[PDB]
Parts: sequence; C-alpha cells; structure tokens
Amino acid sequence: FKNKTVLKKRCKDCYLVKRRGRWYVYCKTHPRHKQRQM
Amino acid sequence: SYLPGYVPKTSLSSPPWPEVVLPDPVEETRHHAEVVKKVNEMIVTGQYGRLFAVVHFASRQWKVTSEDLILIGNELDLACGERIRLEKVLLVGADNFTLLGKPLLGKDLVRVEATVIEKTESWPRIIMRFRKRKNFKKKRIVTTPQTVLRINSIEIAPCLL
Amino acid sequence: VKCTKARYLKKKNMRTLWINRITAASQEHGLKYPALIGNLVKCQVELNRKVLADLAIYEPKTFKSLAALASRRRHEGFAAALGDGKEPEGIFSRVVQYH
Amino acid sequence: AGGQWRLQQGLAANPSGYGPLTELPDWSYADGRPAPPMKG
Amino acid sequence: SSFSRAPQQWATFARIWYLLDGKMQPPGKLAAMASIRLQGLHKPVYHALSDCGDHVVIMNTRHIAFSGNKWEQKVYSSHTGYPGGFRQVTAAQLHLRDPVAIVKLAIYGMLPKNLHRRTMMERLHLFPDEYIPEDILKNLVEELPQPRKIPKRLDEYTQEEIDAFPRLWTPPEDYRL
Amino acid sequence: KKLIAEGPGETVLVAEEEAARVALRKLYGFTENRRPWNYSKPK
Amino acid sequence: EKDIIKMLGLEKAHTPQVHKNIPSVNAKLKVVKHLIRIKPLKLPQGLPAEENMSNTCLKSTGELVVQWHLKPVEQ
Amino acid sequence: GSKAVTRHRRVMHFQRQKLMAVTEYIPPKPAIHPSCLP
Amino acid sequence: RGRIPGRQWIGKHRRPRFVSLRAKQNMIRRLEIEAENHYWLSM
Amino acid sequence: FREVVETQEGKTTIIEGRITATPKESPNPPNPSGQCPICRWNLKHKYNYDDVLLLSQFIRPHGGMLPRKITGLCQEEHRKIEECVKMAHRAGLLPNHRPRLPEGVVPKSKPQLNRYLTRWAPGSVKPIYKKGPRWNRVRMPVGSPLLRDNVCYSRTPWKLYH
Amino acid sequence: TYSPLPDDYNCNVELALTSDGRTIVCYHPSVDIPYEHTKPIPRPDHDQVLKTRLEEKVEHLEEGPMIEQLSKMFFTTKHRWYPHGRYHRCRKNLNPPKDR
Ligand code: FES
Ligand SMILES: [K+]
Ligand SMILES: [Mg+2]
Ligand SMILES: [Mg+2]
Ligand SMILES: [Mg+2]
Ligand SMILES: [Mg+2]
Ligand SMILES: [Zn+2]
Repeated sequence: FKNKTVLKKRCKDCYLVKRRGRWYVYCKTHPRHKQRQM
Repeated sequence: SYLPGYVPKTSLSSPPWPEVVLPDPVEETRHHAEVVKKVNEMIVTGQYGRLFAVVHFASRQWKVTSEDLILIGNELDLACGERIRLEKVLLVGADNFTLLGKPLLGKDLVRVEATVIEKTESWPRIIMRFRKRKNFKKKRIVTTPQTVLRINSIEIAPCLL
Repeated sequence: VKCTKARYLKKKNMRTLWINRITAASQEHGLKYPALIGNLVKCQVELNRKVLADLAIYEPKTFKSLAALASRRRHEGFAAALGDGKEPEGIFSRVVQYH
Repeated sequence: AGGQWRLQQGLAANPSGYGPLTELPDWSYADGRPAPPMKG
Repeated sequence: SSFSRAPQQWATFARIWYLLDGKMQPPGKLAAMASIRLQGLHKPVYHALSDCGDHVVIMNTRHIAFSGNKWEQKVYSSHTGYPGGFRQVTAAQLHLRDPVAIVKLAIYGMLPKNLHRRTMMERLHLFPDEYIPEDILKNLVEELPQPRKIPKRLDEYTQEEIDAFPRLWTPPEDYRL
Repeated sequence: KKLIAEGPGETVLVAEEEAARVALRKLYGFTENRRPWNYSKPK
Repeated sequence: EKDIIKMLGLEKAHTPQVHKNIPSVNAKLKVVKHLIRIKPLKLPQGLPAEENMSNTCLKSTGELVVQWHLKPVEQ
Repeated sequence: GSKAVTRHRRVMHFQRQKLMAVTEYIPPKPAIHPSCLP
Repeated sequence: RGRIPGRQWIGKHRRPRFVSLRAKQNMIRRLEIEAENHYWLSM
Repeated sequence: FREVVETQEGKTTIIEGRITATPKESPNPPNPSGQCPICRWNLKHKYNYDDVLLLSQFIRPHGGMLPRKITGLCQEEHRKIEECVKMAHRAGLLPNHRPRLPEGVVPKSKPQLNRYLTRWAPGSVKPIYKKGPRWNRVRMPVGSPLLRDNVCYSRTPWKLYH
Repeated sequence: TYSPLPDDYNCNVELALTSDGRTIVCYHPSVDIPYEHTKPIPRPDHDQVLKTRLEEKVEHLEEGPMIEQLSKMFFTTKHRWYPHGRYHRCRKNLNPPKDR
C-alpha cells in the first residue's frame, strides 16, 4: 500500500474497492500496485 | 379508484398537521348572534361581579379594576379630586365573558371613570456620564412630575347587538 | 453611571420577561409565541405584551379566549392561502376600516 | 410584529402612528365636557 | 379563586413532577424539554429569581437513539487535571459505561451557566430502564409526549395497511428474486 | 356529586379546611370576584 | 451624499418629505437614491383647500386625504 | 495592506461577499422533470 | 488550537465571514426598494 | 418469481427451477404518463427512509437491492431508494430481511445502539476528536443529500449536517 | 364540531362577532372537575399496662450529616444551608415593603 491522492489502475487485474470509508486499489497479480486513498 | 392526483400514503404524502374544517359562514353567523344575545342578557340581568379593563392612557396600556391606583408619569392639568372618564378601552372582562375592541370598544358599551388623588414629583433620578481618560464627567438630577389616579368604577351597558 | 445606563436594560429586560411569560402561556394552549402575537394583530387587537403577560397570570380564561381567537384567525389565514380567491374573507379576518 | 400586515391594510406600520388609538382624546370630564387637546 | 392568601401562594408556586420516556428518543430533544421544565420557563409566573423549576423524571435513558453516526463521531472530552489526564470517549463508549451520562450531559449543557444550574440538576431524576422507585412513582403528575414519533418496523404493519399501499411495479415472472 | 368548592393546601387536612372556607365565601357572597362596593352618589 | 440629504430636508429618518418631480430635483434624488424611498403623492380627493388645511392626513399608501374623522366607515 | 492582484484569493469586503451571494446564477427549473415525461 | 493570526478581521489572513440566509434576504429587500426608486424617477 | 430446488436422491443431484406466484402492479396508476413506478404514482419527493411499505418492494429477500433494469426505476430514484434501504436496515426497520447465515453460524451478541438517519456504516467512521473552530467546524452528517429535494413542510430546510 | 382549542381543561370558549363586526365577544364559563375524575381522600391512616409517653427521636446531627439530610429532603445543593457572616446578615432589610 502506497498512499495516493489520485488512484490509478496500473494493470488489467487492478480493481477499485471502497472499504472502511476510503477507496483502495487491489491487485492480486502485482501486489505492488496496491494503493490507498490519502 | 385512484384520482389523477392520488398519492399513496407515506410519511411525506400529506402535511404533518391535521386538516382543519372551518364552520359554514352562514351557519356560524347564526351561532354568533346567539352567543352575543346570551352575553347581552347577562349584562341586562347583572350576572357579573368585579370587572377589569385594559385602557390606553398616556401612550401605554393599563389593566385596571375598581379601586386600583395607577401612577401617570406626567402632569395632567387637573385639580386633585376631579373625576374623569378614560375613553380608550381596549378590553373589558368579567368572570364568564370578555369583550374586545377592534381596537377600541365603543363609548356606549363601557364607561371607565377615575379620580385624581395626588399630584407630586418622582424621587430624584441621577443622570451621570463618564468617559475614561478624557476628563469627561457630568452629572444632572431630574425629577419628573407624576399624577396618581384612582379607578372608581367600571360599568358596562347592554349594547351588544 | 451604572444607574443611568441601567434604564435602557430595565426596559429591555422587562420585555424579554413578558415574551418568556407569554411564550409559556401560549404553549399551554398549543400555540407558539409568534403565532399568537402575529394573528392577534390581524384581528385589530392591539394589546401590548405587558398586558398580555398580566392576563396570562391573573386572567387565564380571558387569555385562553385570546389564544383561541389567534388560533381561529391563524386557521382562516391557511384556508385563504390554500384557496384561489373563490372563498369569501373569513369572519374574523374582516378588517374594520377607519377614515 | 405585524408592521408589514398593517401597511397592507393602509395603516401605519407602527400602531402608535395615525389612527384612533393614538389621536383620539385619552380622557374627558366625568360630567361630559371635553378635555383640552393633548400636547402631542 | 377566593382562596386564602397562603394557600393561594402555595398552589401557584408548587413543584410539579413530570415523566418523560426516553425510549427511541434523541437525547437533545429530551434535554430541550427537560431544560424548560427544570427552569420553570413553562410557567407564566416564570422569573429567574423565583426558584420556580419543576421535577423531571426521565426513564429508559439506556434506549435513547442518535441520528446519523453520532454514536461513533460524537466525542465527550474531559481532563483529570493531571499531566496526561486528557480523556476523549465516543458516545457509544460513554453510553455503555454510564447509561444516564448522555442525557445528563445534554441537559446540563442546555441549562443557564449560573449558580442555579446545579440546583436544577438536583430536580432531575434519570433512570436507564423502566424501573422507577415507588416514592418517585407516587409523586408523578403528568407524562410529557415523546418528542420523536417512533417509526414502525415492517413487521409491525397490519395487513390492512399493507393491502392499502399499492403494488407499484410488475416483476418478470422468470426472475430469480 | 356536584363540585360546590375546591381548595388548595400543603396537606389533605389543610386543603379540605380551605375548601370549606371557599364554599362558605361562595354561600355568603364574599367571593374575591364579587361586585365591588358602589360608592357612587345616591340617585 | 451627506450634503444632499441635508438639502432635501431628509436629516431625520422615516420622516416623509414632499418634493417636486422635476429634473433638477430628480438629479439630486439620483445621487442619494440608495438612501431613500421614493413614492408618488396621490390626491384621491384633490388638493387641500383653505377650509380643510387642518384636517389632512398622509396615509402609508401615499394618499393625502383631506378629511380625517377618526371614525369607522358606516358602509 | 495587500495589492489588488495577489497570489492568494484575497478576502472580499463583507458587502461584496453578500453581493456575490445574491447574484448567483439560478438555472431554469422545469415544473415536471423532463425524464418523467414521454 | 484554531487561532487566527494577528487581529481577526484585518490583514492578509482573516477569519472567514459567511453570508447567512437572512443577510441575503436583507440585501434583496433593499434592492427591491431601489429598483422601484428607479421607476418613479423615470417620469 | 422463479425458485430453484436442489435435491440429492440416490447419489444423484437434480437441479430444477419452478415458477411461483408473481405479484402484479395495482391497476389504474394515477399518472399513466409516468416513466417509472415512482412518478407513475406521484411519489417523487414524497417518501423517506422509514417508508418500509414502499422500500420493501424493491429489495431482495435478504435485504439486497434489486437491479434497476428489473424494477424499471430511473437512475435518480433508484439511487434514492438504495440509500433509503441502507438507512432502513441500519435503523432496524427491516427485521425480516436479514443476511443469510450459513449453517452453524450464530452471531455473537453485540451492543445494541438505537440509531436512525444513518448515512455511513458505523464501522467505517472515526471519532471527531478535534471539532475545529466555529468557522471550520467538523460536522456530523445526518440523513442523505440524495433526499435534499424531498417535500419540506416546515419553513426551515432539512439540516443534513449536525 | 370545530373548536380552536380543546374545551376540556380550563374553560369553554365561544367566540362571536357583533352584527356591526366591531366587537369580539368571548363567552368563557368555567369547567368544573367531574366527580368521576376524583379520588377519595385518604382519611384512613393491646394490653399495654404502662402509659405510652412521648419519646424524643430528634437526635442531634452534625453539620455535614444535617446538611445532607436537608439537601436531600428539599432537592437542593448543600450551599444554601451553610451560615452567612455578620456583614450580610445585618444588611438584610427586616421591615421590607409589602404591596398587599
Ligand atoms: S421517471 Fe419519474 S421519478 Fe423516475
Ligand atoms: K489578521
Ligand atoms: Mg425594543
Ligand atoms: Mg501600517
Ligand atoms: Mg491597496
Ligand atoms: Mg490576535
Ligand atoms: Zn495491477
């Protein structure tokens, strides 16, 4: 997880999900793509 | 069985307040005459005890009754013991009925009389001004003329028609 | 100096007291203070707040009558506003004209 | 209260203005004689 | 009234006992009602120096309901006075610790900020459930209407009410609802 | 079963005694709200 | 703007003053238009005469009536 | 004082703030939403 | 916390003032009077 | 509506679907010109989170929302009902539309806190530890902004932030 | 059946206008409490050889306990019960004016 003001999907396997009141980018193929809304 | 403007019942379909239906003006006009006649007969037959009145006098309103005292804050140009009529009566009330002017009751309906019993002056009223650091200080004393009135009688006549 | 300036506050505080007392009496009859005062004016009843507060304490039956009158005039206002002018003026809504 | 409403009826916004409530004589002699006119 | 002077004075200035049911009611609306009564502002004879406040009994304070997310967001702050003594707790945490604290604090903050306030609080009787001591129960005069109308759950509607509400749409017959 | 009078008190005994006085005042015509004495000049 | 208010006799607020509806007067009124309320004087019973000079009243509608009886309308 | 042109958005005089508030665009609102009609 | 630097209503950084509903209505009420003044000054 | 039954007989599984009774829209809607169920019955701007009789018609047996293509609602109304149902669940007004629990799952007891007009999910909201100055106060949202256009019978508009 | 206010608590209000329309008449007789709505007043509250004598049960309490008792009895704070000094006691007017 890296904090990001602007969330961007970095590959086709990235999916946007809103959890605990904020948006997240999750990626199983490339876990490094994981991002947290700041 | 649904009209063009029908709305199913919801929390906001209709206003919160209940619907009020006022009486038919024709039917109510007859009811009003009955009430006025009933109260008028109470006056003719003297079915009232002590009366009170709201009178406008010297710019302000006074709720009064027989034997009351009121302190007028100015001179009236009347000798002590002189009897006068208070001509501006907004309200006259009894135990079981009340009459309201719009805004003043007719002079035929009610007569309020009063007597001047004292003409004097108020206790000294200090007027002082002060502003810090400006050598600004002044004092004045004023005594205001006053008149004491006794309400002698409140009388009503059966002139409600 | 305090005695001099207090004459302004005395008048202000007295009227606040009357409004509080009138508000209390009005709520006993299910009326808010602005509804009573506003609608009494529309009936050409010019009783001031000092007298109205006195009536609430010492003439409770007269005050209920005044509260009823204001409530009646208030409902007449609603009926008129809802209508499109077809309805004649309310019985208590008629104003006595002077000249 | 009611200033705008009074204006709509052709009355003074303040009830202390023109009209019978203010201008009419406050009192008269008990016998009937009218009082001297008020200074205001 | 034709009463004697002393009984007349006693009646006019008597203390009334009011009952309020806090179940499903927001504490603020309860507090606004209790504050008026505790001060005496509901009496035409009201005056600040007339000590004319009444008794208010509030039951079911454990069952108050906040609107929105106030249970999680509303914080109650205090300080023991010692270094590190600043304490902040959510409404939910306070409620489970003290089932009368929320209503008590809401009322306390609404009363005038003067030396009469703590006297008025002595006339407030908060109970978390429906148990009221017999002595307090015996002196009650009138129950005040609940400020919030409690909405009915779907299981509480009578079949007449359900039938009266029309069906608004026709679902497809081949849909796995 | 008709209310002739009603009186307040700090106790039931005191309230009952006051109610009796109220009833007596009504019976004798000395009610607080009775017609005031007429001091007007005799006609 | 202070000086024109004085020239027009408007020093005291809420005190109606009558002025001629002419260009020169209007020129002053325009400078202080944001400080005043302008309404037309209406004469429903005509101008006051010497007989009724003392019985006039300026109503809130802007009508200057030449009779002021302080009585209700019999109509 | 500050100059007429600033890097930050200069605070307005309160009377001007009120002027702006009172002169905001009000869009034409239809009696019936156009999506609710054929 | 929440201090305004320097004096509240002057300088570069100020306490923000917001326009209430009744402040708007007050201004509009006087705009209507002036608009009518324009009319009666046109003839 | 259509159900599905799974039956294992003789070490064999049979999957079948049956058509059950389907409810029909009430006849003679007051506004036949309406383009969705809401405006066909003149219900636009006239329902709230506690109108479960209305809300319950657009949800699944376990409390989930129904697709907009099936109900026929417009995007605007569909979103309003969606929020209204969430608030209805959180207020406890839909006790017979609880989530499906797998066999052997009894939820552990949790503190009961009565709430209504709850915009957010309780677990996702943080405490307001620093309220901020009066001119920048952190507010507690109440209700939903989607319902801002609901008919207002009072002179004060709905307060959505407390 | 229209009534501006409920008529069941204080008085029966009837509002009317005179034929001319210049006076409002308000008839407001009192409503008496019904007998059915009342309770009965609670009048209801050995071979002892020895005369029963009055026993004094008024044991003196210390200031603290005494003030706690008084504060609880009258639902007040303790502060009202504590004494005041001579300066204040002697300022109080012991012959105050009396209106009626
Ligand atoms: S189309 Fe009418 S509200 Fe949706
Ligand atoms: K500054
Ligand atoms: Mg004032
Ligand atoms: Mg400088
Ligand atoms: Mg500059
Ligand atoms: Mg500073
Ligand atoms: Zn990825």
